[PDB]
Amino acid sequence: AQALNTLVKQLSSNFGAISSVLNDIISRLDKVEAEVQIDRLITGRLQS
Amino acid sequence: YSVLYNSTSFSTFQCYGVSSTKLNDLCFTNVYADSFVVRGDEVRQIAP
Amino acid sequence: RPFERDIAHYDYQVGTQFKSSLKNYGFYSSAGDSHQPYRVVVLSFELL
Amino acid sequence: NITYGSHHLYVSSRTRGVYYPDDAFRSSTNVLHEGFFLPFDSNVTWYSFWNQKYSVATSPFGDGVYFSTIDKSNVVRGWVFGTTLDNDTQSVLLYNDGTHVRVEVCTFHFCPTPVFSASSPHLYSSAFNCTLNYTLASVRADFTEVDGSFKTIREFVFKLQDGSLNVYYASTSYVLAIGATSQLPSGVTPLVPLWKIPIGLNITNFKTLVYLRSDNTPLQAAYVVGHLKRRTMMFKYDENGTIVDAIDCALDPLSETKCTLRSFIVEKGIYQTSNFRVQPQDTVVRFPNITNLCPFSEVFNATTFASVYAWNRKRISNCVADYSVLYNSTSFSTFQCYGVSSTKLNDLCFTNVYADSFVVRGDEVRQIAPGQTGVIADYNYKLPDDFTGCVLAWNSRNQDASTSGNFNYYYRIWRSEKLRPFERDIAHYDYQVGTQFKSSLKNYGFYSSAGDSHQPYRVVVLSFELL
Amino acid sequence: RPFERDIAHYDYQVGTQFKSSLKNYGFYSSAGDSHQPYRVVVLSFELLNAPATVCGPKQSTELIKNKCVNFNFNGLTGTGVLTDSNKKFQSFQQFGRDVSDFTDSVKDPKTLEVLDITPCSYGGVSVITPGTNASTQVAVLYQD
Ligand SMILES: *[C@@H]1O[C@H](CO)[C@@H](O[C@@H]2O[C@H](CO)[C@@H](O[C@@H]3O[C@H](CO)[C@@H](O)[C@H](O[C@H]4O[C@H](CO)[C@@H](O)[C@H](O)[C@@H]4O)[C@@H]3O)[C@H](O)[C@H]2NC(C)=O)[C@H](O)[C@H]1NC(C)=O
Ligand SMILES: C=CC1=C(C)/C(=C/c2[nH]c(/C=C3N=C(/C=C4\NC(=O)C(C)=C4C=C)C(C)=C\3CCC(=O)O)c(CCC(=O)O)c2C)NC1=O
Ligand SMILES: *[C@@H]1O[C@H](CO)[C@@H](O[C@@H]2O[C@H](CO)[C@@H](O)[C@H](O)[C@H]2NC(C)=O)[C@H](O)[C@H]1NC(C)=O
Ligand SMILES: *[C@@H]1O[C@H](CO)[C@@H](O[C@@H]2O[C@H](CO)[C@@H](O)[C@H](O)[C@H]2NC(C)=O)[C@H](O)[C@H]1NC(C)=O
Ligand SMILES: *[C@@H]1O[C@H](CO)[C@@H](O[C@@H]2O[C@H](CO)[C@@H](O)[C@H](O)[C@H]2NC(C)=O)[C@H](O)[C@H]1NC(C)=O
Ligand SMILES: *[C@@H]1O[C@H](CO)[C@@H](O)[C@H](O)[C@H]1NC(C)=O
Ligand SMILES: *[C@@H]1O[C@H](CO)[C@@H](O)[C@H](O)[C@H]1NC(C)=O
Ligand SMILES: *[C@@H]1O[C@H](CO)[C@@H](O)[C@H](O)[C@H]1NC(C)=O
Ligand SMILES: *[C@@H]1O[C@H](CO)[C@@H](O)[C@H](O)[C@H]1NC(C)=O
Ligand SMILES: *[C@@H]1O[C@H](CO)[C@@H](O)[C@H](O)[C@H]1NC(C)=O
Ligand SMILES: *[C@@H]1O[C@H](CO)[C@@H](O)[C@H](O)[C@H]1NC(C)=O
Ligand SMILES: *[C@@H]1O[C@H](CO)[C@@H](O)[C@H](O)[C@H]1NC(C)=O
Ligand SMILES: *[C@@H]1O[C@H](CO)[C@@H](O)[C@H](O)[C@H]1NC(C)=O
Repeated sequence: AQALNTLVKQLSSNFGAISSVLNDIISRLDKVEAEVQIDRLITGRLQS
Repeated sequence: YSVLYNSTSFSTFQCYGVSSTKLNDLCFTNVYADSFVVRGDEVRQIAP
Repeated sequence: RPFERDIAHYDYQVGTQFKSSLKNYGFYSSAGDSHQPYRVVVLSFELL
Repeated sequence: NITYGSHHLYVSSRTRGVYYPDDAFRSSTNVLHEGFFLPFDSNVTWYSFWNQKYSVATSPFGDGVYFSTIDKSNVVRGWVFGTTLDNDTQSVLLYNDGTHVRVEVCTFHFCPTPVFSASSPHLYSSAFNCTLNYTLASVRADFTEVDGSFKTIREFVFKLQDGSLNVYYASTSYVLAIGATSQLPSGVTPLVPLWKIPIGLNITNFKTLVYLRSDNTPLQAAYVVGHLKRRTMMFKYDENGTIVDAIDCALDPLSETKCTLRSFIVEKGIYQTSNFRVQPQDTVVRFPNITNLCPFSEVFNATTFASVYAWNRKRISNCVADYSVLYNSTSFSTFQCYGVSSTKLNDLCFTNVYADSFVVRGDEVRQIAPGQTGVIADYNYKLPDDFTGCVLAWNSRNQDASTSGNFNYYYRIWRSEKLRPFERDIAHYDYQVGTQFKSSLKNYGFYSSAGDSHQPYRVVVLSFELL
Repeated sequence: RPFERDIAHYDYQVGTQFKSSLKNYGFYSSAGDSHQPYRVVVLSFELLNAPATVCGPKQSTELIKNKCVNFNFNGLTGTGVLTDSNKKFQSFQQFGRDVSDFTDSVKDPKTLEVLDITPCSYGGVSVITPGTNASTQVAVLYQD
């Protein structure tokens, strides 16, 4: 249960991006600028 | 900002934290406007 | 500091003389674009 | 001048030419270093000056040289670096005058076989346009002849990086007889960084300067010249910070085993080794044999350009793209490339090339970029976000501007929707401004007496494909 | 090549004619800013373990030792505890490093003495608790 709860709670980490929310990154930036932040979030969540 | 196209010709339109192409789909909770006059070569200094 | 404004009038020491810390812009209509006056509008956004 | 013959040998470099690759004070560590080093047990040429034999020749510089002299009476005075060592090019003159070490980047008319006659220098007849003249160190070195055997070895490594000549130095006591076998000393003697001389020159050849007696006879000395190659080395750092041992990882399988690990001591066993033995030495360039140059004069020097709302697209094919041709005629105020680097354009071949040409205002050139907002980007010409190509612009007031004013260029001020990338709208229609109807196309007024933000600019956008 | 200078005078072939490789700037006072002359000064910096030659206009402060403080020695910032050092260190070099690239020693620019840099609270500290809903007292173990 603790491992599952930790995996859920790690979704609120920025991992060096401007936000932990994907929708904010998509809606605030164009494709080229948002690709970097989405790649950072993807790398962090894949590591988790 | 498309209203200003027929009157004002912007020599500098640089946005930080948001994309300028995404400005027509965003709603802001607070907006401030700072106005001044500098020299032509000092416009580059208005940046982080 | 960022977004700090200082409008106080005071003088400062240049060697042994005291000169005003405010200098004047000379905006002649027949000049280069680096000396032409530019009107700068800075917008600040919040997305809370 | 000096009619005496020469005498060159061919000895092994052994374990010489080790220098400090950086400036950090490290301690008790085995560090792998990659770069240009003298390989272990390589060919090195030995030039001898005893038995009255003058052995000075213009050795190539390559990617750096290793210089080591073995003498007793300070015979080797300095060096001359350059390309042709003539007066048509600039050369470096680094030497000792007996009281200082002087470097003179300078344009020399060198004497044939430049040499010192005792303390009197007889290097150059004249010098001019001479961009460097200062002294690096104040050391004393007389021209008196010392009898006996060879006493010390002075080793040098000359490298070029960022237009600067880096000199590494180490002096070791080494007793060698006059008639003994010519061989280098054993062990590791690290060369400390001495000087960084900002010569700002291209060096391909170098020549050694010695000094003769008053009767112009050579003294007893010897110098060795080796060439640095691209190698990987591991250095052992002492607890005091000095370098005490070295391994050339491309020498033998044992050195490769030591370099695969990070230790100078290997235990008994079988070890899988990474590849250090073989490196590429030649480059095989193979381009298609097309010889035509691309019609840059047809597009860049056209009498009239298209308007930005009706921009013209042209296909470029079966030609060589040489942008250096345009340097003498067109001065580009904007050369920005996306997806590729502009310095790499001369080494690339493109499967498809398009050219989009139009005229905008001076302050609207910034809108010709991916992710831009403005009248031109929204309604006239939009680039894709994943744009691969280069944007070329230059000020054109001698062609598209006049004293009375040029009014043949148009731009679209309004559309019902923003343009998609590489979409063109040339339809004529009006739009409602309040209650009146006005044309959606506005006219450019290009007067010859105006600022550069209102001067007409010709923009050429190139699109590339790499398939 | 980078930082390379070529001042030699020579001609090159343009078709069949030979023209000089040096072209002349025409700097008229009545011209646009794209043709106006511009003076360019390029500064090149180096940040090594060497004595400082050129530095900024920042005022110094008196030394504070045996305390956890922020420090700034020759532009090398950090945070730690400063103590007097018996380390003997090679001349024309400033700071001492570690195998983990941790700055443990630094030469003072004014007093010309080496000082240790010890990280603040480098020892292990363990807290023994009977537990919340049992007590609020704790016991602290300062390891080694
Ligand atoms: C590619 O071509 C298609 C087909 O021509 C084109 O679609 C058209 O798009 C426009 C712009 O979005 C549409 O017009 C809008 O339609 C509705 C009602 O008709 C409203 O949203 C809009 O009215 C507002 O704006 C008017 C001014 O533009 C104001 O006068 C009015 O008061 C409102 O504020 C607007 O009229 C149009 O209906 C379609 N047409 C069709 C046939 O679908 C599309 O835009 C083109 N795509 C490009 C160029 O990328
Ligand atoms: C021309 C290059 C040249 C270099 C790179 C050079 C470097 C150099 N020479 C030194 C000393 C010395 N080295 C030499 C002589 C030489 N050293 C040489 O590498 C050569 C080629 C000569 C002879 C021309 C002598 C005699 C001294 C002692 C000088 C003194 O008392 O300061 C020292 C040690 C200084 C010290 O211990 O205080 C250095 C760093 N000197 C030079 O003359
Ligand atoms: C611009 O500022 C500089 C730096 O303060 C001034 O140069 C000083 O001038 C005074 C006399 O006014 C001299 O005593 C100082 O030695 C100068 N200092 C330096 C560092 O040059 C300069 O005069 C100012 N120029 C003006 C006000 O026109
Ligand atoms: C530039 O465009 C703006 C925005 O459409 C025009 O401003 C409108 O002008 C009409 C006609 O006078 C008025 O009824 C509207 O109230 C105006 N709207 C706003 C938001 O100001 C403006 O007139 C245009 N300028 C020109 C064509 O020179
Ligand atoms: C600028 O350089 C180009 C390219 O070298 C020159 O164009 C050549 O001109 C010569 C005659 O001067 C012709 O024989 C060649 O065929 C041209 N070559 C190409 C590739 O166009 C051009 O003349 C130069 N312009 C000058 C010096 O004003
Ligand atoms: C370099 O020295 C080696 C030593 O064995 C010799 O065989 C080889 O021929 C030499 N190379 C040249 C170019 O003299
Ligand atoms: C340059 O060298 C040439 C020989 O290459 C010689 O004839 C000429 O006089 C020299 N010019 C000088 C020193 O100005
Ligand atoms: C010959 O050498 C002497 C001294 O060694 C020097 O002064 C002279 O210039 C040289 N000759 C020529 C023609 O350069
Ligand atoms: C080089 O020397 C020649 C002849 O003295 C002179 O005309 C020219 O201006 C010089 N060039 C430089 C860059 O000093
Ligand atoms: C370099 O400077 C020295 C000392 O001023 C001078 O004697 C010498 O002629 C100069 N060398 C040149 C200009 O080649
Ligand atoms: C390090 O330097 C000290 C001081 O000169 C010397 O006593 C010691 O022997 C040196 N250590 C080694 C391993 O060379
Ligand atoms: C531009 O190139 C054309 C090519 O036909 C040529 O006729 C013309 O002289 C060039 N220069 C100008 C200033 O138009
Ligand atoms: C200034 O620096 C010197 C060394 O250059 C040093 O001896 C001295 O203590 C420093 N401070 C003062 C106040 O003179």
